[PDB]
Amino acid sequence: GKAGKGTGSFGKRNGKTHFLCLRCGKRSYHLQKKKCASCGYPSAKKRRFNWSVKAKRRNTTGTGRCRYIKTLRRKLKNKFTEGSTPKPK
Amino acid sequence: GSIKRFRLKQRLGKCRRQNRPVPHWYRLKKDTKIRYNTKRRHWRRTKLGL
Amino acid sequence: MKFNKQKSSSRRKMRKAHFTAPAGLRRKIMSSKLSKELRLKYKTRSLPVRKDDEVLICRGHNHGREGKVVKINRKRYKIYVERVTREKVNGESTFIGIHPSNVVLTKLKVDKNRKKILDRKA
Amino acid sequence: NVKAYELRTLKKKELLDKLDELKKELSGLRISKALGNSAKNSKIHGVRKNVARVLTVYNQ
RNA sequence: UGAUGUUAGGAGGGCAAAUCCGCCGAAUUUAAGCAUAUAAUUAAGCGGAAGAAAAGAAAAUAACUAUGAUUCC
RNA sequence: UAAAGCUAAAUAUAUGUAGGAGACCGAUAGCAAACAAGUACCGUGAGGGAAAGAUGAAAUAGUACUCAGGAAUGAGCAAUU
RNA sequence: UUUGUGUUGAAGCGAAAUACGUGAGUUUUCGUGGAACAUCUCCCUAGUGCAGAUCUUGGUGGAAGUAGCAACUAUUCAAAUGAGAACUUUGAAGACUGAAGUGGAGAAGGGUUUCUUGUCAACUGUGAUUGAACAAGAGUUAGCCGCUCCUAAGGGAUAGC
RNA sequence: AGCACAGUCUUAACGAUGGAUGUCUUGGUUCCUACAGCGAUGAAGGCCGCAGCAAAAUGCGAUACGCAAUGAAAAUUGCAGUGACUGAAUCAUCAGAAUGCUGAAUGUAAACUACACCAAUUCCCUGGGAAUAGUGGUACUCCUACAGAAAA
Ligand SMILES: [Mg+2]
Ligand SMILES: [Mg+2]
Ligand SMILES: [Mg+2]
Ligand SMILES: [Mg+2]
Ligand SMILES: [Mg+2]
Ligand SMILES: [Mg+2]
Ligand SMILES: [Mg+2]
Ligand SMILES: [Mg+2]
Ligand SMILES: [Mg+2]
Ligand SMILES: [Mg+2]
Ligand SMILES: [Mg+2]
Ligand SMILES: [Mg+2]
Ligand SMILES: [Mg+2]
Ligand SMILES: [Mg+2]
Ligand SMILES: [Mg+2]
Ligand SMILES: [Mg+2]
Ligand SMILES: [Mg+2]
Ligand SMILES: [Mg+2]
Ligand SMILES: [Mg+2]
Ligand SMILES: [Mg+2]
Ligand SMILES: [Mg+2]
Ligand SMILES: [Mg+2]
Ligand SMILES: [Mg+2]
Ligand SMILES: [Mg+2]
Ligand SMILES: [Mg+2]
Ligand SMILES: [Mg+2]
Ligand SMILES: [Mg+2]
Ligand SMILES: [Mg+2]
Ligand SMILES: [Mg+2]
Ligand SMILES: [Mg+2]
Ligand SMILES: [Mg+2]
Ligand SMILES: [Mg+2]
Ligand SMILES: [Mg+2]
Ligand SMILES: [Mg+2]
Ligand SMILES: [Mg+2]
Ligand SMILES: [Mg+2]
Ligand SMILES: [Mg+2]
Ligand SMILES: [Zn+2]
Repeated sequence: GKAGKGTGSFGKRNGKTHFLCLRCGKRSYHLQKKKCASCGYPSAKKRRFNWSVKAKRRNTTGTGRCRYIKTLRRKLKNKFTEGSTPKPK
Repeated sequence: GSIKRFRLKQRLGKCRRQNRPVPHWYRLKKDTKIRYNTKRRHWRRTKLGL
Repeated sequence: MKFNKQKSSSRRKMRKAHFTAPAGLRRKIMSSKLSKELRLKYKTRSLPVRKDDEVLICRGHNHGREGKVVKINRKRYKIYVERVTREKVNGESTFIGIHPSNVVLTKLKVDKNRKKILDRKA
Repeated sequence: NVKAYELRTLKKKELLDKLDELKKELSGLRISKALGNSAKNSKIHGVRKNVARVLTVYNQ
């Protein structure tokens, strides 16, 4: 008709399928299934597959801040006793 | 919309804040080269994607 | 290096180390040669140049002129002498930057810190 | 401007009193900056560092 | 003997994978066509560890004048 | 001499981190990325994914002054090198 | 490996030569350029020689000052501002929408486009002093309006299997 | 003061447009050597904040482009400021202290800064004196003790 399968029916196209996702922040949380299409939030695991090398490296260990792990290096060659302190003066 | 949630409105405020130009005195520094912010957004042209 | 394999002789690596040196290491790089008279009084051959020392210019367009160092700029790798000046196109006056390795120093300003250095350097 | 070594001999009560007066001074400076009186906008840095030092001594 | 207990003291859960352990499991392709065969005890899928893992002290070879736990070249 | 159990070395390492090196590439090449690069941007979504290096020894030399012009800009007997 | 050129100007590039060679090519002059360049004495080595592949990436033409800048009835006189007004503002005319309105108020979607002041490099497919463009500051006040509570078509879980 | 027809095509000299060529390189690539996991004592990842004037990247966490301590050791800057005649201005090291909301996420929920139950909680002097609706605990499975109750 007048809202045919091209320009006409694109005008009816409000509404949302996805929104922001808790646990990964992407606009990939199906609001009606209640499940993330990227990280799979409601379940305990992470949802990554071996047929996508490119995707697998956009969200790996070294792509973030590494808040706690980065302070844990170079202890292996200082090897101080916990609670110690350098000599005063 | 006029009806909003708390988090979404905070995100809108944050995205409005980041749409400002570089400070002028920062240009008078040495060791600096940044003339203008390469990430600038206009409301009618690029959608936030929310 | 020449005979120890645990340090590099690569142009890339140590040309990178020169231009990103931490500010503490830059003062050892900015060192000048001692005059003959100061080389008998002290056993040392060269020292890091400090503010209130006195110098003689040995290379460049301003060779032969003497004066006192008034400022040190560790980020540009240059020093400034008291009566070696310049005119900008405005007419405002500035200093000409001299590289410390183009200079021999003829008089020190000693204090507690340099004493303990000149003692060990003997 | 305070130094940590001059604080180690104080008691807890007066350490807290010093923290309180530092906080009052910082609040006054912020209030003054809120109005267009930028005469003393450079003093905030020192007061912030002093607060940090006092809290460090108290917590240790 | 099951159950109950916000009783005291403790453990498991998620991330990461180049090398390692266990399961599950194709077709493209080659045969100048194609069905067994090949691709391959492979790719994709699901679980479990370490600075290595797995294997390992004969219900083993030989047929000699006899050798002698496992691994690798 | 089966149907129970433990055990180091010689072996491997397209991951992470640190060090050294080559008859290797030289900005359409070499990793997608020599630069605020898995960034800008596109897709409802799973995903897709660039372009972009070089003044001079020194700008602690980045263009002062005059004339014309609303300005932009142009010219000079004027000016840094 | 041998033995050579360069701030008294290298490589590169433009125009050339009473020059050499059957030829691919060597060699030299003048100009620009401002820091590196050869080896033919003999050997080694390879991502080693382009006119085409509706080849790949980038740049540029004739067509050409050409096709075109036609829905929505319609404009005119005077004044202000300004470097500059057919399309900024004021007054006077002639007209339209005609309550099933380019009138009022909400939802989905957008996210500061809202307001006041300033202002024109680019944009506003003609002009532009206008603007939803650009810049600097502001603006959203609830016991009674809503969510929040109930249950629906339905979704996710527990025990067991 | 005077004299070349116009267009089209060809060749020189000087320019416009464009970014090849040569020179450069704090970047890639491959090989060799050494070492090796993190997490309920809350990880990897995500969000939100922090500077006198402060968008991105980098760094940090209500002590927030940095505190304390140790080694050097006068400057650091656009302006304003801050520093010695060496726990101070800056660089490095990094063992003490501190480390927002989340996330396996674990009181119940989640396009909510929504809603429970239990214990009121935290300081200062040396038993007093104060402050605060603020703090902590509560998932499931399993092991060793323990506790009482029940059947037999
Ligand atoms: Mg269709
Ligand atoms: Mg739907
Ligand atoms: Mg909405
Ligand atoms: Mg639109
Ligand atoms: Mg066949
Ligand atoms: Mg065939
Ligand atoms: Mg066939
Ligand atoms: Mg596999
Ligand atoms: Mg596991
Ligand atoms: Mg073993
Ligand atoms: Mg056995
Ligand atoms: Mg075993
Ligand atoms: Mg290399
Ligand atoms: Mg490239
Ligand atoms: Mg050559
Ligand atoms: Mg040169
Ligand atoms: Mg080729
Ligand atoms: Mg060609
Ligand atoms: Mg026409
Ligand atoms: Mg118009
Ligand atoms: Mg009508
Ligand atoms: Mg009418
Ligand atoms: Mg009608
Ligand atoms: Mg408006
Ligand atoms: Mg306006
Ligand atoms: Mg126009
Ligand atoms: Mg705007
Ligand atoms: Mg009501
Ligand atoms: Mg129901
Ligand atoms: Mg003619
Ligand atoms: Mg492990
Ligand atoms: Mg956070
Ligand atoms: Mg001390
Ligand atoms: Mg110190
Ligand atoms: Mg919870
Ligand atoms: Mg709800
Ligand atoms: Mg379970
Ligand atoms: Zn997600």
